[PDB]
Amino acid sequence: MRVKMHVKKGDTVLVASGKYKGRVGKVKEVLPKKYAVIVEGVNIVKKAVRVSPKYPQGGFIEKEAPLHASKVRPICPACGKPTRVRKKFLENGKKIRVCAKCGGALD
Amino acid sequence: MKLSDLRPNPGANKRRKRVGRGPGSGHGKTATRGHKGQKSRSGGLKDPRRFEGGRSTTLMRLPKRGMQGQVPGEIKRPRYQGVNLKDLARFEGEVTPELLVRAGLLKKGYRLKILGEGEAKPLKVVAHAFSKSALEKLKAAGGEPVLLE
Amino acid sequence: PVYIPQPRPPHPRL
Amino acid sequence: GNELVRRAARNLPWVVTLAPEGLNVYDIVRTERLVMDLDAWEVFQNRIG
Amino acid sequence: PKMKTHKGAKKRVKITASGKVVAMKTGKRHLNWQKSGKEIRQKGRKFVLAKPEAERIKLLLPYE
RNA sequence: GGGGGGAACCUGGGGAACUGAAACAUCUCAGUACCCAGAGGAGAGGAAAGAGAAAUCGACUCCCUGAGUAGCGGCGAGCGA
RNA sequence: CUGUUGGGAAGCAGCGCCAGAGAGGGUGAAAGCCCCGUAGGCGAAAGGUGGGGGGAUAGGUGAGGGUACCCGAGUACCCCGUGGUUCGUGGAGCCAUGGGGGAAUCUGGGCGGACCACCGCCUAAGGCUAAGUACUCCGGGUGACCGAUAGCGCACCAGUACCGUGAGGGAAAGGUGAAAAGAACCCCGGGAGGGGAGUGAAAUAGAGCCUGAAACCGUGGGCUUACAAGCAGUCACGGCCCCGAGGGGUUGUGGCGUGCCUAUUGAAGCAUGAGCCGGCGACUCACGGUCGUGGGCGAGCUUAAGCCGUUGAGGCGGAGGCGUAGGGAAACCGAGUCCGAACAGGGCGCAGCGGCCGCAAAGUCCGCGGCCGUGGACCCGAAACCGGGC
RNA sequence: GCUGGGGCUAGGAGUGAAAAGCUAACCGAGCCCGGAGAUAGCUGGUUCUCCCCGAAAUGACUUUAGGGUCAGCCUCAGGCG
RNA sequence: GGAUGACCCCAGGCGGUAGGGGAGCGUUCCCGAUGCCGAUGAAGGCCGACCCGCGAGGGCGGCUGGAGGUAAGGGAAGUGC
RNA sequence: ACCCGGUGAAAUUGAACUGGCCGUGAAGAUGCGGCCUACCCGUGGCAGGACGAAAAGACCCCGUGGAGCUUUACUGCAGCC
Ligand SMILES: [Mg+2]
Ligand SMILES: [Mg+2]
Ligand SMILES: [Mg+2]
Ligand SMILES: [Mg+2]
Ligand SMILES: [Mg+2]
Ligand SMILES: [Mg+2]
Ligand SMILES: [Mg+2]
Ligand SMILES: [Mg+2]
Ligand SMILES: [Mg+2]
Ligand SMILES: [Mg+2]
Ligand SMILES: [Mg+2]
Ligand SMILES: [Mg+2]
Ligand SMILES: [Mg+2]
Ligand SMILES: [Mg+2]
Ligand SMILES: [Mg+2]
Ligand SMILES: [Mg+2]
Ligand SMILES: [Mg+2]
Ligand SMILES: [Mg+2]
Ligand SMILES: [Mg+2]
Ligand SMILES: [Mg+2]
Ligand SMILES: [Mg+2]
Ligand SMILES: [Mg+2]
Ligand SMILES: [Mg+2]
Ligand SMILES: [Mg+2]
Ligand SMILES: [Mg+2]
Ligand SMILES: [Mg+2]
Ligand SMILES: [Mg+2]
Ligand SMILES: [Mg+2]
Ligand SMILES: [Mg+2]
Ligand SMILES: [Mg+2]
Ligand SMILES: [Mg+2]
Ligand SMILES: [Mg+2]
Ligand SMILES: [Mg+2]
Ligand SMILES: [Mg+2]
Ligand SMILES: [Mg+2]
Ligand SMILES: [Mg+2]
Ligand SMILES: [Mg+2]
Ligand SMILES: [Mg+2]
Ligand SMILES: [Mg+2]
Ligand SMILES: [Mg+2]
Ligand SMILES: [Mg+2]
Ligand SMILES: [Mg+2]
Ligand SMILES: [Mg+2]
Ligand SMILES: [Mg+2]
Ligand SMILES: [Mg+2]
Ligand SMILES: [Mg+2]
Ligand SMILES: [Mg+2]
Ligand SMILES: [Mg+2]
Ligand SMILES: [Mg+2]
Ligand SMILES: [Mg+2]
Ligand SMILES: [Mg+2]
Ligand SMILES: [Mg+2]
Ligand SMILES: [Mg+2]
Ligand SMILES: [Mg+2]
Ligand SMILES: [Mg+2]
Ligand SMILES: [Mg+2]
Ligand SMILES: [Mg+2]
Ligand SMILES: [Mg+2]
Ligand SMILES: [Mg+2]
Ligand SMILES: [Mg+2]
Ligand SMILES: [Mg+2]
Ligand SMILES: [Mg+2]
Ligand SMILES: [Mg+2]
Ligand SMILES: [Mg+2]
Ligand SMILES: [Mg+2]
Ligand SMILES: [Mg+2]
Ligand SMILES: [Mg+2]
Ligand SMILES: [Mg+2]
Ligand SMILES: [Mg+2]
Ligand SMILES: [Mg+2]
Ligand SMILES: [Mg+2]
Ligand SMILES: [Mg+2]
Ligand SMILES: [Mg+2]
Ligand SMILES: [Mg+2]
Ligand SMILES: [Mg+2]
Ligand SMILES: [Mg+2]
Ligand SMILES: [Mg+2]
Ligand SMILES: [Mg+2]
Ligand SMILES: [Mg+2]
Ligand SMILES: [Mg+2]
Ligand SMILES: [Mg+2]
Ligand SMILES: [Mg+2]
Ligand SMILES: [Mg+2]
Ligand SMILES: [Mg+2]
Ligand SMILES: [Mg+2]
Ligand SMILES: [Mg+2]
Ligand SMILES: [Mg+2]
Ligand SMILES: [Mg+2]
Ligand SMILES: [Mg+2]
Ligand SMILES: [Mg+2]
Ligand SMILES: [Mg+2]
Ligand SMILES: [Mg+2]
Ligand SMILES: [Mg+2]
Ligand SMILES: [Mg+2]
Ligand SMILES: [Mg+2]
Ligand SMILES: [Mg+2]
Ligand SMILES: [Mg+2]
Ligand SMILES: [Mg+2]
Ligand SMILES: [Mg+2]
Ligand SMILES: [Mg+2]
Ligand SMILES: [Mg+2]
Ligand SMILES: [Mg+2]
Ligand SMILES: [Mg+2]
Ligand SMILES: [Mg+2]
Ligand SMILES: [Mg+2]
Ligand SMILES: [Mg+2]
Ligand SMILES: [Mg+2]
Ligand SMILES: [Mg+2]
Ligand SMILES: [Mg+2]
Ligand SMILES: [Mg+2]
Ligand SMILES: [Mg+2]
Ligand SMILES: [Mg+2]
Ligand SMILES: [Mg+2]
Ligand SMILES: [Mg+2]
Ligand SMILES: [Mg+2]
Ligand SMILES: [Mg+2]
Ligand SMILES: [Mg+2]
Ligand SMILES: [Mg+2]
Ligand SMILES: [Mg+2]
Ligand SMILES: [Mg+2]
Ligand SMILES: [Mg+2]
Ligand SMILES: [Mg+2]
Ligand SMILES: [Mg+2]
Ligand SMILES: [Mg+2]
Ligand SMILES: [Mg+2]
Ligand SMILES: [Mg+2]
Ligand SMILES: [Mg+2]
Ligand SMILES: [Mg+2]
Ligand SMILES: [Mg+2]
Ligand SMILES: [Mg+2]
Ligand SMILES: [Mg+2]
Ligand SMILES: [Mg+2]
Ligand SMILES: [Mg+2]
Ligand SMILES: [Mg+2]
Ligand SMILES: [Mg+2]
Ligand SMILES: [Mg+2]
Ligand SMILES: [Mg+2]
Ligand SMILES: [Mg+2]
Ligand SMILES: [Mg+2]
Ligand SMILES: [Mg+2]
Ligand SMILES: [Mg+2]
Ligand SMILES: [Mg+2]
Ligand SMILES: [Mg+2]
Ligand SMILES: [Mg+2]
Ligand SMILES: [Mg+2]
Ligand SMILES: [Mg+2]
Ligand SMILES: [Mg+2]
Ligand SMILES: [Mg+2]
Ligand SMILES: [Mg+2]
Ligand SMILES: [Mg+2]
Ligand SMILES: [Mg+2]
Ligand SMILES: [Mg+2]
Ligand SMILES: [Mg+2]
Ligand SMILES: [Mg+2]
Ligand SMILES: [Mg+2]
Ligand SMILES: [Mg+2]
Ligand SMILES: [Mg+2]
Ligand SMILES: [Mg+2]
Ligand SMILES: [Mg+2]
Ligand SMILES: [Mg+2]
Ligand SMILES: [Mg+2]
Ligand SMILES: [Mg+2]
Ligand SMILES: [Mg+2]
Ligand SMILES: [Mg+2]
Ligand SMILES: [Mg+2]
Ligand SMILES: [Mg+2]
Ligand SMILES: [Mg+2]
Ligand SMILES: [Mg+2]
Ligand SMILES: [Mg+2]
Ligand SMILES: [Mg+2]
Ligand SMILES: [Mg+2]
Ligand SMILES: [Mg+2]
Ligand SMILES: [Mg+2]
Ligand SMILES: [Mg+2]
Ligand SMILES: [Mg+2]
Ligand SMILES: [Mg+2]
Ligand SMILES: [Mg+2]
Ligand SMILES: [Mg+2]
Ligand SMILES: [Mg+2]
Ligand SMILES: [Mg+2]
Ligand SMILES: [Mg+2]
Ligand SMILES: [Mg+2]
Ligand SMILES: [Mg+2]
Ligand SMILES: [Mg+2]
Ligand SMILES: [Mg+2]
Ligand SMILES: [Mg+2]
Ligand SMILES: [Mg+2]
Ligand SMILES: [Mg+2]
Ligand SMILES: [Mg+2]
Ligand SMILES: [Mg+2]
Ligand SMILES: [Mg+2]
Ligand SMILES: [Mg+2]
Ligand SMILES: [Mg+2]
Ligand SMILES: [Mg+2]
Ligand SMILES: [Mg+2]
Ligand SMILES: [Mg+2]
Ligand SMILES: [Mg+2]
Ligand SMILES: [Mg+2]
Ligand SMILES: [Mg+2]
Ligand SMILES: [Mg+2]
Ligand SMILES: [Mg+2]
Ligand SMILES: [Mg+2]
Ligand SMILES: [Mg+2]
Ligand SMILES: [Mg+2]
Ligand SMILES: [Mg+2]
Ligand SMILES: [Mg+2]
Ligand SMILES: [Mg+2]
Ligand SMILES: [Mg+2]
Ligand SMILES: [Mg+2]
Ligand SMILES: [Mg+2]
Ligand SMILES: [Mg+2]
Ligand SMILES: [Mg+2]
Ligand SMILES: [Mg+2]
Ligand SMILES: [Mg+2]
Ligand SMILES: [Mg+2]
Ligand SMILES: [Mg+2]
Ligand SMILES: [Mg+2]
Ligand SMILES: [Mg+2]
Ligand SMILES: [Mg+2]
Ligand SMILES: [Mg+2]
Ligand SMILES: [Mg+2]
Ligand SMILES: [Mg+2]
Ligand SMILES: [Zn+2]
Repeated sequence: MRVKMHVKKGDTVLVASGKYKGRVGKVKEVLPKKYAVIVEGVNIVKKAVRVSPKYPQGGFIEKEAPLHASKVRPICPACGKPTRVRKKFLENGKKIRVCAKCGGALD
Repeated sequence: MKLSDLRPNPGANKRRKRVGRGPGSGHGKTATRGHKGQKSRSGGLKDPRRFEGGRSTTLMRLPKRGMQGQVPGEIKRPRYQGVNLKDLARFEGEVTPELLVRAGLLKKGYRLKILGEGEAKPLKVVAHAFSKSALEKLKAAGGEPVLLE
Repeated sequence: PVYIPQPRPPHPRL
Repeated sequence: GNELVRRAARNLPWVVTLAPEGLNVYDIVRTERLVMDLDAWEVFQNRIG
Repeated sequence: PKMKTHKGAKKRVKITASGKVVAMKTGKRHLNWQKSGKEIRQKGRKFVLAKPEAERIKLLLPYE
């Protein structure tokens, strides 16, 4: 039906494990099918590019590698801590993700 | 007493005999079967309880005897089972067939007959038959037989 | 292989 | 027999929960020490009479 | 499946209380005119099968 | 309204042989394998012209038991309420 | 949450916290608290179901007294030929029915094992009827189930490739790494392939990719061999090379020496099988029996199907079975019985250890083991027979 | 007479100027799938180690003779001594 | 002998096919296990002239390997070529 | 056919370090004994041996195996009376 992404494009997340543990950055892109996310400036890898149009002189380019979506915790826009997401039901009937440490919404 | 301590007594769980698993076993190769007979084959011999190699067997050369019965089968008649006095020694007051089924002495569906082996006791004994001996012992001891029918 | 060529007959040791 | 007490105790790695109608020897031997209701000791005493 | 009783055995043989196998003497179904009295008399009796044959037949009577 | 299909299961119409009987024909294998018709989510059966000895029971189906008993049988191998 | 090793922490250390949730799977290694979950709850406009709860409808229902009107016809019934039943012609009933004959309407008819009488049971020749039962194409749960020669034929684009006119037959083939970061660019080369550079913790992890055994092929080195007779080794001593009063490798001379398996009276045998290596490959299971054995209980022992509970908890259930008495074809009698006229003879039968309590035991239930019967029953192999199709 | 195209006849059956010839590269009874893991008293094969004992190739009977039943001979357990 | 494998002493037996019997090794799996061994390196591989065992085997060490393995005591079998 | 360049099979194969004679041996020995002979490895040729290869001997016997055929063998069935 859907792959459970606790994290969405655009919100600020903390990388909690691996060579980049501690880093903080915005979710640039969520790849559900692979259960992974790209975090800005995290998981930098060198990639060989053939000499061609768009890459004359060729060589290598810096690219941001995908991170297992489990290695990522959203930073709460209110209390500023990393946190698990809860589900709060508005009176409207809608449902938003809400931080657990404090109580703020993360949209 | 913990699980690591739970243990069958010596000799309660014997190991099995495995044939056809090598020369050291003493049971390998021919698998304790000898060489090359009907009996060595899979399927083996005919019923070694009856078959005698083709000749007339020692059971089938014996004569039959008595009525074997015929269709439509058994004839329903009253069946009697005996109970000796020495069996009744455990009861007091009265004895009936219905009471002796529960002791496990008289089968169900059989009629009660008391027999003479033992010592009679001053008891009320209700039963479908009595021995010549059981009657004499029972009277001479103060008991009361009650031939029902 | 699927097909067996027939073997030669024997010499008639009769 | 108390459902609430077996609820409270179930999740602990060191506690095997059991109703009295359920007392078997394997569970008794699996465990180091035994703890019973007076109500449950009544059932154990009944089933060995 | 459970064993069946051998019915030839049940019609020729009885298992005594201690487990001896008892049968009728053979030899006086017919041809009896020129036989002795000692002969028919004695052949009217039962006899106790030899041990090795008795134990074969007892295996044929599994529910006696 | 029918027609055709559906893995097994079900009922009906037909229906082998190897094999076993240490040969073989009655017997066995077996009303099995299989062919055909029909049916359905089940089918079959079913409300006594019953059982069978109890002066009893109370439709049918299915399980346990009765029982390898009663019996059947070149009274053989076996078959079997 | 933090620190620490590390490419990576979930490992280790320190201080905490949840639990009706410590089933399980993931995440860079080994995580209750990171992720997906789990316990516990919640949920349908629409379609399907609805055996439960409710309502409706169809439908249903008395006595005597008279009367003798009806009560299932090519039917019952008898006979001939068969089938079904445990019943194979048997004393052969019953149920069925192809052929002939052929009724009656309750004072009628059928049955209780030929037949007759008596006492009984039941009302044929129209139909329908849920539930408890079977099965598994299909969905889900769970394994003292498999783990790529296994498990389905198929983990993979398999009922395919391929074979066959056709019915039909019928494979092989999984795995880089945490992440493609899947090697820009340079060098030799037509390419293929390689050498550098670069990535990675690791590149004999480089895609002909995890581990990477063996047969088999090669390169390098140590010892050795061109006057020598050999199931190839073994024992001895000596030489050389290696490792540090010893050991390893090699083998020059001397001694001894008829492969393995199978089958056989007897094989090195010139009798069988095997090129060599890897993997697959043959005494089991169920029910019954018979001994033995470890226990439980013991003139007693034991439950089956089921029912309740559990959700890897157990209990109920005594129907029934084995045993407590044997003898006889049986009637029958019974510690006796059978043959017999017999009080005759004979056959088959009958009777714990201590100090009222204890040990033990008839027996029986369960476990285990050997062996037996029934099944394909230790595994592989016919030539054939039969059925339905092509 | 030979030959193309279109057709009919088949498994205990066809067809045969007759050879038991031919019926899809082996026909004294086609092929496939199934019964089926037919049956095989025959041949072959039967996988780790150590310790104790240790046979027989005879008799009787057998549509039996290279297979069996009983006995003889081996082994284990318990008893007697 | 000491006191019922606690080790010692003396004496004797110990060729072996069919076959009987005894005691053990190892493989897969279950309980032991919410445990314990494990990246300071699991299983598997390759060596070893070392240690234990009569033997089947088990250790230990080095290399390889890179994520599993599993004790004492028992339980069950698709268990050794 | 032979030599050089290119491509490159096969049945078979326990392993082999695979000689003669006279003996021996399961009765026809490269493999055992005693002698005799014999430096190491090939190439083109011949076919005496390797009881050479191939085909689980068709003959023959054995199996209470099979199939075709026959008849005044047995017992049935069709058909016909
Ligand atoms: Mg959601
Ligand atoms: Mg909404
Ligand atoms: Mg066992
Ligand atoms: Mg053993
Ligand atoms: Mg074993
Ligand atoms: Mg062995
Ligand atoms: Mg042996
Ligand atoms: Mg054998
Ligand atoms: Mg045997
Ligand atoms: Mg043999
Ligand atoms: Mg032999
Ligand atoms: Mg023999
Ligand atoms: Mg053999
Ligand atoms: Mg022989
Ligand atoms: Mg034999
Ligand atoms: Mg024998
Ligand atoms: Mg067979
Ligand atoms: Mg056989
Ligand atoms: Mg005979
Ligand atoms: Mg007679
Ligand atoms: Mg009888
Ligand atoms: Mg050939
Ligand atoms: Mg729990
Ligand atoms: Mg717990
Ligand atoms: Mg625990
Ligand atoms: Mg008979
Ligand atoms: Mg008798
Ligand atoms: Mg007579
Ligand atoms: Mg005379
Ligand atoms: Mg006289
Ligand atoms: Mg006379
Ligand atoms: Mg007389
Ligand atoms: Mg019985
Ligand atoms: Mg239809
Ligand atoms: Mg039918
Ligand atoms: Mg049918
Ligand atoms: Mg037919
Ligand atoms: Mg036939
Ligand atoms: Mg027949
Ligand atoms: Mg036949
Ligand atoms: Mg069969
Ligand atoms: Mg036969
Ligand atoms: Mg036969
Ligand atoms: Mg025959
Ligand atoms: Mg039949
Ligand atoms: Mg249909
Ligand atoms: Mg249903
Ligand atoms: Mg129904
Ligand atoms: Mg009906
Ligand atoms: Mg009616
Ligand atoms: Mg029969
Ligand atoms: Mg039948
Ligand atoms: Mg670091
Ligand atoms: Mg950390
Ligand atoms: Mg800690
Ligand atoms: Mg867990
Ligand atoms: Mg749980
Ligand atoms: Mg851990
Ligand atoms: Mg783990
Ligand atoms: Mg976890
Ligand atoms: Mg986990
Ligand atoms: Mg729930
Ligand atoms: Mg839930
Ligand atoms: Mg009238
Ligand atoms: Mg009739
Ligand atoms: Mg009949
Ligand atoms: Mg009949
Ligand atoms: Mg008949
Ligand atoms: Mg009769
Ligand atoms: Mg009849
Ligand atoms: Mg009639
Ligand atoms: Mg009739
Ligand atoms: Mg009729
Ligand atoms: Mg009347
Ligand atoms: Mg009448
Ligand atoms: Mg009638
Ligand atoms: Mg009746
Ligand atoms: Mg009548
Ligand atoms: Mg009736
Ligand atoms: Mg009527
Ligand atoms: Mg009616
Ligand atoms: Mg119906
Ligand atoms: Mg029903
Ligand atoms: Mg469906
Ligand atoms: Mg399923
Ligand atoms: Mg499934
Ligand atoms: Mg696994
Ligand atoms: Mg594979
Ligand atoms: Mg496969
Ligand atoms: Mg593999
Ligand atoms: Mg395998
Ligand atoms: Mg496998
Ligand atoms: Mg495959
Ligand atoms: Mg599939
Ligand atoms: Mg393909
Ligand atoms: Mg083709
Ligand atoms: Mg084609
Ligand atoms: Mg197929
Ligand atoms: Mg991978
Ligand atoms: Mg991958
Ligand atoms: Mg990694
Ligand atoms: Mg160039
Ligand atoms: Mg290149
Ligand atoms: Mg290069
Ligand atoms: Mg390169
Ligand atoms: Mg490292
Ligand atoms: Mg490597
Ligand atoms: Mg690697
Ligand atoms: Mg890997
Ligand atoms: Mg590799
Ligand atoms: Mg390689
Ligand atoms: Mg070299
Ligand atoms: Mg010289
Ligand atoms: Mg020299
Ligand atoms: Mg030599
Ligand atoms: Mg010397
Ligand atoms: Mg040296
Ligand atoms: Mg030396
Ligand atoms: Mg030498
Ligand atoms: Mg060998
Ligand atoms: Mg031979
Ligand atoms: Mg020979
Ligand atoms: Mg030789
Ligand atoms: Mg040779
Ligand atoms: Mg040879
Ligand atoms: Mg031979
Ligand atoms: Mg061989
Ligand atoms: Mg070959
Ligand atoms: Mg080789
Ligand atoms: Mg091999
Ligand atoms: Mg066995
Ligand atoms: Mg047993
Ligand atoms: Mg037992
Ligand atoms: Mg008990
Ligand atoms: Mg006791
Ligand atoms: Mg009980
Ligand atoms: Mg007497
Ligand atoms: Mg008399
Ligand atoms: Mg006496
Ligand atoms: Mg006992
Ligand atoms: Mg036995
Ligand atoms: Mg079978
Ligand atoms: Mg079998
Ligand atoms: Mg067996
Ligand atoms: Mg076969
Ligand atoms: Mg025939
Ligand atoms: Mg035929
Ligand atoms: Mg046919
Ligand atoms: Mg046909
Ligand atoms: Mg023309
Ligand atoms: Mg033409
Ligand atoms: Mg044409
Ligand atoms: Mg024609
Ligand atoms: Mg035709
Ligand atoms: Mg036609
Ligand atoms: Mg046709
Ligand atoms: Mg034919
Ligand atoms: Mg035919
Ligand atoms: Mg014809
Ligand atoms: Mg012509
Ligand atoms: Mg064809
Ligand atoms: Mg042809
Ligand atoms: Mg043909
Ligand atoms: Mg078929
Ligand atoms: Mg069959
Ligand atoms: Mg079979
Ligand atoms: Mg046969
Ligand atoms: Mg000896
Ligand atoms: Mg002899
Ligand atoms: Mg003969
Ligand atoms: Mg002879
Ligand atoms: Mg024979
Ligand atoms: Mg014997
Ligand atoms: Mg003796
Ligand atoms: Mg003996
Ligand atoms: Mg000694
Ligand atoms: Mg020995
Ligand atoms: Mg073991
Ligand atoms: Mg566990
Ligand atoms: Mg640790
Ligand atoms: Mg590391
Ligand atoms: Mg290492
Ligand atoms: Mg292991
Ligand atoms: Mg493993
Ligand atoms: Mg080792
Ligand atoms: Mg290792
Ligand atoms: Mg793991
Ligand atoms: Mg384990
Ligand atoms: Mg263990
Ligand atoms: Mg245990
Ligand atoms: Mg196996
Ligand atoms: Mg030249
Ligand atoms: Mg050339
Ligand atoms: Mg080429
Ligand atoms: Mg080749
Ligand atoms: Mg050599
Ligand atoms: Mg030479
Ligand atoms: Mg000679
Ligand atoms: Mg000579
Ligand atoms: Mg010679
Ligand atoms: Mg020579
Ligand atoms: Mg030699
Ligand atoms: Mg010699
Ligand atoms: Mg020589
Ligand atoms: Mg010589
Ligand atoms: Mg010479
Ligand atoms: Mg040459
Ligand atoms: Mg030559
Ligand atoms: Mg030659
Ligand atoms: Mg020649
Ligand atoms: Mg040859
Ligand atoms: Mg053959
Ligand atoms: Mg031959
Ligand atoms: Mg031949
Ligand atoms: Mg001959
Ligand atoms: Mg012949
Ligand atoms: Mg004959
Ligand atoms: Mg014969
Ligand atoms: Mg014949
Ligand atoms: Mg034929
Ligand atoms: Mg024939
Ligand atoms: Mg006609
Ligand atoms: Zn917050």
